[PDB]
Amino acid sequence: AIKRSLNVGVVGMGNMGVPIARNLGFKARSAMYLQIHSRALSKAKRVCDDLSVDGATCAMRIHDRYSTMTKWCDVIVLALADVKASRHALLEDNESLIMNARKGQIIVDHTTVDAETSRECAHEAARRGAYFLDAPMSGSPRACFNGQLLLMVGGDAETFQKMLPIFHMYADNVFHMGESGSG
Amino acid sequence: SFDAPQWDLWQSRPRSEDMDEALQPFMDMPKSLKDRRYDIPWWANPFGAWYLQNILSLELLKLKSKTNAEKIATYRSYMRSLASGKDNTMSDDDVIRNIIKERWKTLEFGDRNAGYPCTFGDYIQFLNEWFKSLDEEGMQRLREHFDRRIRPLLAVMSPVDILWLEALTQNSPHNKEQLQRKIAFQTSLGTPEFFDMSKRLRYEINEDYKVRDELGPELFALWSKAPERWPPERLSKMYGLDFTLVRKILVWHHFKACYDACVEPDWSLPKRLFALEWIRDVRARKHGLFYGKMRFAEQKITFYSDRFLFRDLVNRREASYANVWEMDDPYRFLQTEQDYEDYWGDNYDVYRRMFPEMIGRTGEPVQQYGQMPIWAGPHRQHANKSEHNWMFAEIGVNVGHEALKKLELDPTNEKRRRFVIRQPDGTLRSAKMSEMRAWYWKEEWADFRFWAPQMEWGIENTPSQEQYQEHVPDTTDADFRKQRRIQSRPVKWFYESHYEREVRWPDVINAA
Amino acid sequence: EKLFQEMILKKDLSPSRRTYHCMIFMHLSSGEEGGTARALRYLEAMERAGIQVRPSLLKKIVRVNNAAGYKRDMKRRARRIMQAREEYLARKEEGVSFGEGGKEGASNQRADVDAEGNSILEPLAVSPTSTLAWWEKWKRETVSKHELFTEEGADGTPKGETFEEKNEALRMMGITSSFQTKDLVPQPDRQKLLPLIRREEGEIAGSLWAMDGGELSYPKDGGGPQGWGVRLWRERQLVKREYQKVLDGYRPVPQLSTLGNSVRTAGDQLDIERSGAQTPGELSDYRNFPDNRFDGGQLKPESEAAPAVPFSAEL
Amino acid sequence: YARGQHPSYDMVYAGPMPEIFPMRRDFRKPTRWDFHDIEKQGKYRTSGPY
Amino acid sequence: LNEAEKHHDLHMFYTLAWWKLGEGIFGVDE
Amino acid sequence: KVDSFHANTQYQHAWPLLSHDDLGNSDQSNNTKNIMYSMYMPKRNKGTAPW
Amino acid sequence: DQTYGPHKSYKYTYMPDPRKLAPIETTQRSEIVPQSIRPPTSYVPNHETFLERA
Amino acid sequence: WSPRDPSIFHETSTRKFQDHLYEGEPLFMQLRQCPWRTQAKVSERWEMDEVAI
Amino acid sequence: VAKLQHNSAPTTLNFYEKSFQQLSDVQQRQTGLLIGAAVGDAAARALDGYTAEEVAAVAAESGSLQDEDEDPVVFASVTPREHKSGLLRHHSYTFYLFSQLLRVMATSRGDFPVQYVKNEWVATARAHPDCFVREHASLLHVLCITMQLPVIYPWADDSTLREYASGFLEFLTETPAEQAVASREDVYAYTNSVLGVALRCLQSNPDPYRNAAFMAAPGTAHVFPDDLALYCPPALVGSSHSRTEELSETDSETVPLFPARLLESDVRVVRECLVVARGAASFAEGIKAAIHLGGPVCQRSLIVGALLGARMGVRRIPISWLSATYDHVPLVTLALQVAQWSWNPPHH
Amino acid sequence: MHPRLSGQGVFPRYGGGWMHQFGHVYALQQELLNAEANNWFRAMELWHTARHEGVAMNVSHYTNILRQCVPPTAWEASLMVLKQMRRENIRPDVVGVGCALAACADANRSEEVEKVFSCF
Ligand SMILES: [Mg+2]
Repeated sequence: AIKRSLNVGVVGMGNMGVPIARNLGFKARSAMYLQIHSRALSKAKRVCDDLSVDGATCAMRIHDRYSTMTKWCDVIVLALADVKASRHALLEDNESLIMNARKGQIIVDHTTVDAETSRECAHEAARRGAYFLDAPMSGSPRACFNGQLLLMVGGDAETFQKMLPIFHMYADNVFHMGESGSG
Repeated sequence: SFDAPQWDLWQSRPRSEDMDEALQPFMDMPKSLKDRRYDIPWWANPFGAWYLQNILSLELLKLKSKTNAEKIATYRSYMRSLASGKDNTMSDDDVIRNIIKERWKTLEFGDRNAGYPCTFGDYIQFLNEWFKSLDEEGMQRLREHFDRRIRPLLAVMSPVDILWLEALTQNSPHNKEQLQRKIAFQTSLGTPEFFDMSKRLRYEINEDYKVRDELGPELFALWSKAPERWPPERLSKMYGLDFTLVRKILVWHHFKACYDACVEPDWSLPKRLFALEWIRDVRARKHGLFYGKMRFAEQKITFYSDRFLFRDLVNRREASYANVWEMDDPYRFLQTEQDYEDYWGDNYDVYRRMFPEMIGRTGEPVQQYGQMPIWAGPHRQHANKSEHNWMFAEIGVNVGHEALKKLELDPTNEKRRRFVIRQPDGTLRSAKMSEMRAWYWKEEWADFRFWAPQMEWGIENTPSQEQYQEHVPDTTDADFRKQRRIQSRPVKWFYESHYEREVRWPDVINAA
Repeated sequence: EKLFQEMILKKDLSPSRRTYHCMIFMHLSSGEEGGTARALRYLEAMERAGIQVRPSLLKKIVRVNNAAGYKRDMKRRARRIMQAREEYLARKEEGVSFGEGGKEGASNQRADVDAEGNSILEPLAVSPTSTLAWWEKWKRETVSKHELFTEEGADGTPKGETFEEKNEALRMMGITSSFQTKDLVPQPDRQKLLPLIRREEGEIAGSLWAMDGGELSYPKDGGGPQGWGVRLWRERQLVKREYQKVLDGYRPVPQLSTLGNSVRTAGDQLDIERSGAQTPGELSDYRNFPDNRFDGGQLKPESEAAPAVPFSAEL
Repeated sequence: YARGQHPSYDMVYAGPMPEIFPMRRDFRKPTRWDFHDIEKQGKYRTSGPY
Repeated sequence: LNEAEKHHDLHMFYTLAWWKLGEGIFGVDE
Repeated sequence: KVDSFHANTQYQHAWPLLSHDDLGNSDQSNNTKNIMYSMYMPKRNKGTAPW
Repeated sequence: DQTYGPHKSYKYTYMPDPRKLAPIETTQRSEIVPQSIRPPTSYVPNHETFLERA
Repeated sequence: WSPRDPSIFHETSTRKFQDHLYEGEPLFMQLRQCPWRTQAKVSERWEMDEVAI
Repeated sequence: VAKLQHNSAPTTLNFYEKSFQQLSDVQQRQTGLLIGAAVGDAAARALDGYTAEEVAAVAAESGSLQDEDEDPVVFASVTPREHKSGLLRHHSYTFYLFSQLLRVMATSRGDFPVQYVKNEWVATARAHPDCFVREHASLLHVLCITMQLPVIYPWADDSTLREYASGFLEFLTETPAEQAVASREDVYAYTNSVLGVALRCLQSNPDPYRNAAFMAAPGTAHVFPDDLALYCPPALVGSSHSRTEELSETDSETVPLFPARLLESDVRVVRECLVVARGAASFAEGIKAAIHLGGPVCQRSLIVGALLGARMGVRRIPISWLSATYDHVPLVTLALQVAQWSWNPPHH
Repeated sequence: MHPRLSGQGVFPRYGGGWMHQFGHVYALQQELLNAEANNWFRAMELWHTARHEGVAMNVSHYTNILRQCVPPTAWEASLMVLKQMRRENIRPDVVGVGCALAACADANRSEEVEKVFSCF
C-alpha cells in the first residue's frame, strides 16, 4: 500500500522492442519506472544509454535475468522476434515470466504467436492469478517511432482499460477483440 | 489455483541455464562438461553434505528439540572426557561453537573414498553454484563478508603466503614438495607480529560497518520522526561522527530500503539533504575534456578591508542559518504536498536558479492586461490569436540597465520595465519572474544562508523617520507626487460636472 | 554584565582586552537574539576607548559566529516547535483530526476508479516483511512528533540533545536503543590505519556504500597496475609502515589475532589457549612469572601481583 | 550603501564549470535568440577567482 | 565501448582455505 | 542500423555528490591545498565564455 | 539487476538541464482561422479561365 | 534531434530550439495540414460544441 | 505519484492557481478578503432574496449527488425572478459598489480619499434606482463595502482603521435630504466593530472574534455572539442621552425612507454571519451554512466569504468555485495589484 | 494606513536593502518597535503576528511590550511576557524588569513583586 509509480518492463530489444522502449521512455513523464530486458546486458546498456543521452523523462533500469524482471515489474510487455523466443521467455524457462507470475501482474505479448501458445499462456497466467493479454502488433519500426501501430488485444476488458494509457504511447489503432486468442 | 512455494537456502530456487559463470575456471570450461552436469540438490555435493552433516546440524542443535538436548549432553560428556581441567563449566552454545570450530579446523581436500569428505573441485563447484544462486542482496552480503574478514587478511599477508594457502587447499604432496624446495618460499613467510595488525584493521572495518548498519536505523528514526527536533547537524554533534557521513547514512538507508522492496526510490532526498552540494557540485559533464571548480562566484573586495564591511558580514551571519532544511521558514510556502513534489522533484535545478537569495516564494504572480478596443469590430478580432506566444520587452534610456535589475523588476516601482506576452488565444498577460530575468545578464549564484525575517531590529538597526525627513520632501515645493496621483485617479467626474458643488446620490422621485 | 558594569561604574577600573574579548565571545556564542548586536557594542567600546583590535580577534569573531550558528538555529527552531505543539494541543481538542481521519475522498474516488469511472493501473503491494513496509508502518502507528516532549530545554533549545531525552523519546517510539551512552559510540576519529589507507591508495572496503551493486570501489580483474596485486602490495606497504611505527614505540602493541595465532609455534598457541592472553605482553607475563597463574593454567589479573619495593627509594 | 558590492560572501556558484583542458581561445557562436550578442563578442580579459 | 567489470576476482579469493587460518571465518563473528 | 553506430562519444556521467576536481581540488574548509587556474588560461578571449 | 549509470542515486545519470525534459505543445493555424473556398462564379467558371484572367 | 548525431552536437547548429542550454530536442511533436478533404466526393463540416469536458 | 498522461488532463485548473503560491502569508490573507468575498457573492447569487424555507426546497428537490457534484444550494440552477439588469446577473448590487471600490484601490496604489470613488458609486445608483433605494444606508450594505479597507494596511490599529473608514461611512449613509437616517452613530459603531474582526483576521490573531470584542465600539454587544457579549464595552451614559433626543421628537408616522430595512434586523444578520464564520471548518462549508439561513443572502456570503478567506487565505478557497465566478478574470488581477502595492505606496 | 517607512534608502545594507519580497516584514518591525505606541492590547496582538510570520524578536521587542503595560497597570500581561522570555531563554534587561515591577506595584500585587524581584 505504498504510493509509488508503476513498474513497467520491456522484454526483448530487437527490431520492434527498442522503439517501444523509447516511446515508453520519452512519453511517460515521471509516471513509471522503466525496466529493460535483453539476453546480453550490453544491448540493454546501449538502449538505456541512447535513451539517457537523447533525454528521457523517466528513470530506467537494466535486467539480465527473467526472475528480477518478474519480481520488479507490475506490467511486463514482450516484443520478441520468434515464437520460440516468446515460448521460452514465457513458458519454457525455469525463471519464466508466466510460471513465476505474482498475484496481480499483467503480461502483454506483442510477439505474433500461434493460438495454442497464447491459450496456454493465458490459462497458466489465470491459474497463477496474474493477467495475460495477447496483442500482436502491425506496423513498421518507423511507424512505431511515430506512435502509429495496430494492436489487437485479447484478454480481459478491465485489463484492457487499465493498459490503454500504456498502449497509446506507442500504438495508435488499439482494438479490443474480445477473449484470449482473438487478436 | 497455484501456490508459489516459499524459497530459502534449504531448498534453492530453480534458475535458468544461460547464466554466466561466477568463477574464473568455469567461464573457459568447454560446453560438453557444462552439459555433463546434473541438476542435484545442494546437499548432494560432498562439500554440501559435509556442511549439512557437521556444521548445520550443530547449528540446529540450538533449538528446543529433545534429540538436540541428548546430543548436547553427549557432546558435553565427550568434551569433559577429553580433558576436564580446560572446559570445566560452559553452556551448550559454547560446546556447539567449540565443536563447530574444531570441525572447521580439520577440513581437508582429498579423495572421497580415501578418508577425506570432498575434493577440491567439488568445493569449487559448490562455490560456483552457490554464487550463481545469489541475488543482488546476496552478492552485497558476500562482498560485506569479504570486506569485514578476508580483506584485512589479504592486506596483511604476502603473496607467498597466498601461494602457501593455495598449496594447503590443493593438498597434493607433489605440489607441496615442489614448493618446499624453494628457499625464498620458506624464508618469506609472514611473522605473527606483523600478522597481528589484521585484527586492528578488521576492527576498524567492522567499526565503520557498525557506524553504517547499527547507528544507521537509529539516526534514520530520529531524523524521520521529527527532523525539526533532530536535524543532521544535531545528530552530527551528539554522536560526533561527521555531518556528511550522517547525511550519507540517511540517503543510503532510504535508497537501500527502496531498492530491496522493488520500489522506485525517492530521488528528491539527495536534493533535500545535499541541497547546497547539489547546487555547487552536480554539473553536466561532457566526454573529451576536463573541468575545473570556481573558488569564488564573484570577483569582489574582501570584508576584512573595512570595519563596516566586517560589521555587515557579522550582522548578516547573525541573520542567517548555518544549514537550511525542508522544514525551515524559507521553505514554509510549500503548503501543499503537490508543490513539495514539484519543487524537490525534477525541477530543483530550475527552481533554485530563479532568484539568488532565498525569498518567501520562487517567482512572481502573473496578472493579465486589458485589450484596447478595435474599431473594425469582429472583422479584426481573429488577428491577435496566433500559433505561438509573443513576448515583448521594453528598452530605452530608462530601461535596460544591469546595475538596476532588481529595481527595474520591482512591482512596487511605478517606472517598472514593461513586459507583455500575448498568448496564442489572444490573452495579454504579464511576464513571470524568470521571463523578466531572462532579458538581463546571467546571475548564476545562490545564497543558502541569509533569511531576512531573522534580521536584528532593536539595538543597532533602528531606521528613524527624522533621517528620512532630512531630504525634506514637500508637496508645495514639488508637485510631481500630486500630479502622479491625479494621473492615477479616474476621470469619470469630468462628464458629470454640470449634472461649492459636491456630488450627491441620485434623488428618487418615485419613492419620495 | 553585572560584574562588568560594577567594575566600570563603581570601582572606576578600566577593563583589559581579554575581559572585553570574553564579553564579545559570550554574546557571540549565545544563540539568543541580539547577541551579535551586543558584541558589536563591545567592539565599539573597545574602539572608542583605545583598546587594541587585533586581526586574530576579527577572525575568531567570524569563526565563533559561524560555530554558534547551530545554537542560533536550534533556538529559532524551538519557537516553531512550541507553535506546532500549541496548535496540536488545540486541534486535538477541537476534533478536526477526527473528521480528517475519515478518507471520504479515497472512498468516493477509489484506487482503481478515476474521477470519470475508468479503470486505472494500480501498483502492486510490497511484501510486509520488507524494510520499507516496516518503516511506513512505524511512521503510521507510532506517536506524533508533538507528544514526545511537553516542555523544551533549559536554555532556548529543543529537548533531545542529551542521551537521556533521546532514549526516552525512543522508548516512546517503541525502540530500545543499542547505544545508551556515549561510551557505546564507535568514534571513527580514533582510527589511524584506515584513514591512512583511504588517503593514499583508496577505500579498502569498497562495498560499504553500494546501492544496487555499482557504487563499489574494487580493483580490476585484468591485472597490471590497476589489478589486485599492486593494490594489495601497496596496502601491505602501508601496514608495514604502521608496523614499523609499532616497533619504534609510537603505537601501542596490537593484540593477538587469529591469523597471527594460527601461524605461530604450536607451543605458543597452547600457552595462549590455556592462559587466555589477549596481548603478547600478557603472554610474556605468563612465561616470565610462572608462579602468578592459577592451577588450570589461567592467567591471574594484574592487581594480584606486588613487586619488591627497594629501600633506596627512601633516600 | 556606497561600500562594497554585495554583503553576502556566501555565493554558491551555480553556473557551468570552467574548462581547463583543452582551453578554447575564441567563443564565437551565430545565435538566434541571444539579445546580448553585441556584448558577448569582442576580446575580453578572462581574469577572475576561478 | 566500455564494460564495467563484474569483479570475478572477488570470487577467486574464496577458493582458498580461510578456515585453516581464521578458524571458522565463514560462520558468524563472535 | 544508423542508430547502432552513433554511440555516446559526446557526453559523460555527471559529477557525484562531494566530488573532487580533475586537477585534484575539492570544496573543503581548508583551501590551502586547492589552487586557482585563472592564470593558466589565455589572457584575452574573442567572445564570451559560458563561465 | 542494477540501475543505469555508476551513481544510482540520481534519476538522470548524465544530469541534463531540466528545461530539456519540458514538453512542447503545439497548435495549428487551422484551429485558429479556418480556410474557406469560394465557388467559381460566372466571370470565372473554370480554373483555366481563372488562369487566363490572371 | 538527437545529440549523438555529430551534425546536431556541433555548437553552430539550428536543430535546436534554444542557444546555450543543451543540444538537440527530445521527441517534439508538430502538426501538419491535410488539404485533401476537397478531393473527397462529399465533404461536410458539422459545428457542434464540445461536450466531452 | 504522477499519473500517466491520459484523457487530456489539464496542467492547471485556473489562470491564477499557481499565482497564489507566489504570494506571502499576509498577501494570501490580503487577497483572501478580496477574492473570498467575490466567490461567496457569486455562489449565493441564484438564491438571493430566497427565504430560509425556499433554500431548503432547492436542496430537497434535487437529491441526486454522485459525490463529485457539490451542494445544489451553492451555484444553483434555479430561475431568477427579475432575472436581471446587464452585469448584475452574476453579482448583487452590493458587489457592484464593492468591485468599483477595488478598482479605485488598485489604481490609487495605496490609501486614497473618498472623492476618488464618489462619482462611480452614484452612477450605478442612477442606473439601478430600484436596487439603490432597497439597500442605501443599511448596515449590511455599508459593512460589505468598507470590508476591503484593511487590505491597504493590515498592520494598522483600530484608531487608524476607523479614522480612515469614517470618510467612507459618511458618504454611504448620506442621502441628499433632511431625512438622512434613524441614527448615524449606531451604523458607525456597528460597522467599526465588525471591521475590527476582519482586521484581526488579516493579522492571523488567535481567536480573532474574541479579541475584536474587547476592542469593539462601545454599545455594540448585539452584533457579537452571546459568549463574546460579556467582553464588549458598555455604551456611554452621554450616548444614552442622545437616544433620549431621538425619543424627544416623537414622530412615529414620519419614518425615514433610508434605510429600507430596519437597523436591528440587520444586527441579527451580521451576528448570524459571525456565528457561522467562527465555527466554520473550511471555506466551502462556511459558505453553505450561510446560504441556508436565507434572506439577504448575497450580503450574508459576502461577510462570511470575506472573513473566511482572510483567515485561511486564497489557497483554501476551492479553485472550481473561482473558475465559475464571472468576474474572476479582472478581480484577481485587481486583487494582486492591491496586495503588491500595499507595502510600498508611492505617495508615502 | 501605510507603512511609515516604505523603502529605497532607509533599510540597512547587510539585509540586501529593500528586498520587496519582505516588505511586510519591514512594516511589521516598525509597529513592534514604535516608541509612540501606547496601546498595550495591540502590543500583545502584535507579538502573535510576529510569532506567526517568523519575525525574530530580541529584548527590545519585549521591552516595548512591557513599557505599554505600566500606564494601564496590566499586571497579568507583564507576567505572561516574562513567562515567554523565560520559555525562550531571552534574558530581560533591567529596564524591562522595572516595567513589570512597576506594573505589579501599582496594582497592589505585593506577592508578585517579591517573586519577580527574587528571580532577578
Ligand atoms: Mg514609498
